[PDB]
Amino acid sequence: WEEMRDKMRKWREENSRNSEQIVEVGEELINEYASKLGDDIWIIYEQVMIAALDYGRDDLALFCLQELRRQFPGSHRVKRLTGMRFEAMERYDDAIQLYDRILQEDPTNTAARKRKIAIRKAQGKNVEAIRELNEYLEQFVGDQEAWHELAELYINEHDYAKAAFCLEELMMTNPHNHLYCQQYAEVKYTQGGLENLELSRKYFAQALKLNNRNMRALFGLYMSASHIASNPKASAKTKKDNMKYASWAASQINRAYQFAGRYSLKAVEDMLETL
Amino acid sequence: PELLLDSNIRLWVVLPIVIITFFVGMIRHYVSILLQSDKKLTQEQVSDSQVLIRSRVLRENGKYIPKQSFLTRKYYFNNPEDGFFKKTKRNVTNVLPMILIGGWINMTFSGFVTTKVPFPLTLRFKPMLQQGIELLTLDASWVSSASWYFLNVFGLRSIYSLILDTNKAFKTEWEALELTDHQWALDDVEEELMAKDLHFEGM
Amino acid sequence: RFKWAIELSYPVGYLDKQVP
Amino acid sequence: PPFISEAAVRGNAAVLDYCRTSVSALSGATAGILGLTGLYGFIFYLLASVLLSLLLILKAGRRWNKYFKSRRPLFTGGLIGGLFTYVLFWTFLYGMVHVY
Amino acid sequence: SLWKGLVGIGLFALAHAAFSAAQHRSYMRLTEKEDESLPIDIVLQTLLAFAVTCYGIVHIAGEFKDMDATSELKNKTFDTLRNHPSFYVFNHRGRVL
Repeated sequence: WEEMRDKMRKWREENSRNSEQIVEVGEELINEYASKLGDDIWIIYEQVMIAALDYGRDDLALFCLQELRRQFPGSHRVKRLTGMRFEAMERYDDAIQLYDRILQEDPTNTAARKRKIAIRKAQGKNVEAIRELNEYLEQFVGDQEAWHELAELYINEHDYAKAAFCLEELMMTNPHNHLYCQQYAEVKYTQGGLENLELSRKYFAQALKLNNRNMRALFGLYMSASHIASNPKASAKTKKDNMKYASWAASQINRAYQFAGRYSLKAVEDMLETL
Repeated sequence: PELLLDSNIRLWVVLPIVIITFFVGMIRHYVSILLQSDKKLTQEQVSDSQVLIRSRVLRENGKYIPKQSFLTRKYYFNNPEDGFFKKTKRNVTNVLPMILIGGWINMTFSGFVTTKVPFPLTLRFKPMLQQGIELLTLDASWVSSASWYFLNVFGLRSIYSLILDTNKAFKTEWEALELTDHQWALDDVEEELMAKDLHFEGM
Repeated sequence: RFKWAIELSYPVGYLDKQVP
Repeated sequence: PPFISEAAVRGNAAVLDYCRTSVSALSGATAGILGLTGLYGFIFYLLASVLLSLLLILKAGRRWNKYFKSRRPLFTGGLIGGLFTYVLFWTFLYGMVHVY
Repeated sequence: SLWKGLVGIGLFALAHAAFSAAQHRSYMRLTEKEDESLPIDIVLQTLLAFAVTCYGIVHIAGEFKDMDATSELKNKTFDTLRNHPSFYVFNHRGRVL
């Protein structure tokens, strides 16, 4: 039965916001089992509150927040949760006073800045959020979540060149996960330029050697190579090696979809052959 | 094993001191937890440490990225007067509550013998293992209590685990980063990959 | 002939100078 | 391998020490039970330690190098910290069974 | 969790051996023989207790793990990676409901 606890913990660990199941299991486990659980419920309240905000209810929010208040009176985290409550109901300046206060009584506190920025972004404004986030990063380096958010924001502003610099800062450290290299390759391939596609195939490869079961990296390599084999600016040797790259990748994709098939094979073979 | 000893000794002087030392080695841990402090020193130092660590990791594994980028940051760090390192300028507690208690004991449980150690010892160490006795004829395996206490101490170390300047630093980073090779180190992955086959059998 | 070809088009430690 | 988690490492080291510092005590109590004195007791420690290593090898099927890079920790391991404990349990049981 | 019972059985049997041997020792010091060794039975009992207990404690001691990072990345996707919980915002469709 305790499985519910471990599933909640899982969703806490690998952030998996869906805020439909969470609130259910929370309200189930917010009951008498609380006294059974023992000194562990508080995190479950901090986790159910946010998912509830995500579901629209807002009724369970104050119950969880007031439990938190009564246990931890002079806290800071519950203050952040009150700021969240405010900004959901669209009291922005109040929340700003709050965050500036608990930064004023604690300058080396990050969460207040990272909520001020969420507010600045929820208004619609981006360009000032970016410089605020950089002025933050100008002090609190080693904030990987921030680097990834910055990369996403530069992407949605259609500046694909500095997002790559952030991804460099972010896959230099923790260089054992495919996702970062893959997203770097997608950035570059989108950026255009042969000098970049030569990197796109490289990193779509390295991101495959690691996992060796990813699929997006595979199609990425296939498309990068196939497009190299038509750009009339490279010596023959380039094109002849990219042809074999693409053909081998095609064979491997054939293997994969064959495993899958136990009608798709038709369409994928068409895609293969048409070039 | 030639002697016959009172069982009351076992009861009332042996187990007490295989217990006391255990609970004191626990309390020492819990109190050390309750004691340690933690500063809020400054934004400046934390930022400086963070960037120094960025430099460290750069020097360590800055060889999975384009060369020009590595060189660009290396320039932003080393470039004369632009480089970041060229613009910014600025036991006892353990031992003592163990040595103070042996004394209490040897002042309290003094005038008798406690137990035997099954390996023969050297004779010169006798006068300090017994400490009450006036035989000067026994072998030294027959000990007093204090020795049992200290033995317990050393024997229960390993069984709690089972149940539980700025500018110079900057300049040294700069100097150790001057001499550095990119060594891109990704320039055969393509072949290596498409060398035997693709490997996945968990679908 | 690739039918669907698309073309879409200060951070501390970022310069563009092709430094050697 | 090239890329190491460095957390599973300490976990494995811990699940070694949790076997070693226990078996040490156990062998000590055993020796104090079937009372044997001086040299032979020490021999028993070595023998027990050796047997322990073997079991680990049989729990780490096929020497698998994904757990450890080298089998040295299985043989050497934490072997001095095991000594004092063996001594203590030896002494305890001797003083608790044969004297009294 | 049968291995726990196995270990407790080893311990109980070992204690029984210790009791038997203490009382035998008393017999010895009482009949003033002090010449003979221990009966075999006690020895076998204690030794088997020891071996069994080790074989069980190895199992219940825990479980090994790989030291290759990407082993635990095989099952993972952008959806986990992308969320960035410290940058959440709620002015979206869900607030309708």
